[PDB]
This record gives sequence, structure tokens and C-alpha cells, in this order.
Amino acid sequence: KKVGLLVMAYGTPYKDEDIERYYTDIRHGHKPSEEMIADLRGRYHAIGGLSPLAKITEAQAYGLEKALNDSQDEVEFKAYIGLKHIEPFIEDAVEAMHKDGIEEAISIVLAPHYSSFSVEAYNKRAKEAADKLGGPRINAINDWYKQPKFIQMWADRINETAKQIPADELLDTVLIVSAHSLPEKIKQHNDPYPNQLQETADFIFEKVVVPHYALGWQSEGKTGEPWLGPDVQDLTRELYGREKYKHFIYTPVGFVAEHLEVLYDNDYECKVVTDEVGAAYHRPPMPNSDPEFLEVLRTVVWEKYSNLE
Ligand code: FEC
Repeated sequence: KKVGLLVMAYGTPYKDEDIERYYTDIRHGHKPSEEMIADLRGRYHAIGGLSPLAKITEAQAYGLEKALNDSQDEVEFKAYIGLKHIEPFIEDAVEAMHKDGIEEAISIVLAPHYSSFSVEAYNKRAKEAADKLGGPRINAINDWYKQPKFIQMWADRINETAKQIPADELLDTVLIVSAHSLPEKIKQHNDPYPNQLQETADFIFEKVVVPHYALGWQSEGKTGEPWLGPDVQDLTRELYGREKYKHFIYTPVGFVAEHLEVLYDNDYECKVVTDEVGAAYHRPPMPNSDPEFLEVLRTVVWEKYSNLE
């Protein structure tokens, strides 16, 4: 008997024509205006037309399945992809697990940090789906940024970039560690997300040769409420004003793949600012399906499985 591996991620439009219904899902079912739709479509156009997130997410889910199954023979894992905002939805994945006779599953979100807005919603939807179906039992992983191989992965990528910076400009180099912003109100109830990002930045910092670092947030939404900051664009300007850094290295460690909110919100919007101030822009490769990242996820899931049994 197999163990279901429910791999959850945000989702991305497969076709240009999917953007409207995808955006409507993000907006809790309320259809955005033509102006809002045009702006989002323009951002997808600016990164090449569509996001590669769908193919990367598949490569991560099935690469994880293979890493687990090749490394042991206590159990057979079978991966099921469940997405937040487009088919196959979380609910579709849980239904396929049930139809296939899966009775026990482990779930993981392709985002290493926990928050009430992100991972908690994934877990709630998966559990409510399985409850209405009668199975499988879903054993949820909430976060995994503490995994040492995850920290070392990011540190290695940062050090490889730092080694190509002129030795006498390393003192003028800063590491910007970021993740997707959320409404500032989550701080009012001690949601762990801001502290988990600070811990990740601290863990990475002690393993890199870059002498300066700062925590920032990116991709805040179109609401009328305050969001966690500073925003990476605003922080870049402020740090240049204060310290005149020559190199900015962006690691949006809240994310695990190259998608719209790295290819646009870092590689376009942050580079606009470094260009304005006369500094150099650096953004190390995202984890994607690199074997080192697949080994991070394998360690996480296998530790979870070993602790259930
Ligand atoms: C948190 C979080 C993550 C990371 C965890 C995860 O991966 O699930 C996260 C991850 C992603 C990822 C990738 C993408 C890129 C998809 C792609 O097609 O490449 C991605 C894309 C978008 N998100 Fe996203 N998100 N996200 C929010 C929170 C999170 N989001 C909140 C909150 C809102 C605000 C919703 C609202 O308007 O009411 C929100 C809105 C958007 C919009 C709408 C336009 C915009 O705001 O710029 C787009 C597009």
C-alpha cells in the first residue's frame, strides 16, 4: 500500500485566456475590473507571456516522489499535485487520492514558512476535503525552513554569486532576504510568519561571506490596508541612501521557484531601483527542481514519515 504525497502550491494560468478566472479565484471569487486584469496580463506579458511555475511545480512534485522512492523501500510514495487557485485544486488532489484507495497521506506546501494566510489555508482546505470524502488521513507539514540543507542551499548560491563580485566591493555588498508580504494585521496575533523569515535570514547570514543583510517583503496586494514592510523596492532606495551599496543580492527565500513574483517583482522592479541608484543587481537561481532542492524536500518528508511511525 502506498502513502499519498499531497504536494501543494499556488497555481498559475496555463494559457493567456486563463488569467481572468485565475485572478477571480485569487480575489476570493470577486471578478477584478478590466483595469486590474490588464495590469496583471501586462506583467505576464513582460516576463515572456506566461509563467513557468506549472512545469517547475510538476518537476518538484515528481522529482520529490522519485527521490523518496529511490532512497528506501519501507514505503511507496505517490505524489498528487493540489493547487490553491487553478485546477487541479487541493480538493481535486484529495479526491483522486481517495478514489485511488490511498488511506494515509503526508502533505507539504511548496513554501517553507508558515502563516495563517498561506499554509493554514492549504491545510484547512485539504482536511475539509478529506473529511467530506472519508479519507485519506492527511498528516500535514507546516513549515520546513529550519532544515539545515535548505539553509545551506541558499548560502551556497549566495556565496557563488559573491565570489564573482570584485574583492574590494564585497564590503559594499548587501544581501536582501525576502518573501511575499501579508497584511500587517497578522503581527497583532503573533502569527509566526515574520519571525520565521527573520530566523531564515539570520541562519543564512551566518553562512555567507556577504557582510551586510536586511529583511524585506515583496508583492503586497491591492487592498486598502497596511502590509508587512519594508517593501524590497523601498528598502533598496533607503539602504543606498544610507550606505551607498554597490551590489544588491536578492534572495526571495519565501519562494521556491522562478515565477511571476520573482521574474517581475525582483528581476524587473528591483532592477529598476538598482539601475536608478547606479548599483549592480544580483538574483541567484531559484531552487526550482535542482537535485539539491529535491534532497531538501526528501529530507523533510522522510523525517515526517519517520515521526508518524
Ligand atoms: C503568502 C503568498 C504566497 C506564498 C506562499 C504560496 O506559494 O502559497 C503567494 C504566492 C504567489 C505566487 C507564487 C504567485 C505567482 C503565480 C504565477 O503565475 O507565477 C502569486 C501571484 C499573485 N498573488 Fe500571491 N502569488 N498573493 C497573496 C499571498 C501570497 N501569494 C496575497 C495575500 C494576495 C492578495 C490577494 C488579494 O488581492 O485580495 C496575493 C495576490 C496575488 C496576485 C494578485 C495581483 C497582485 O496582488 O499583484 C498574483 C498575480
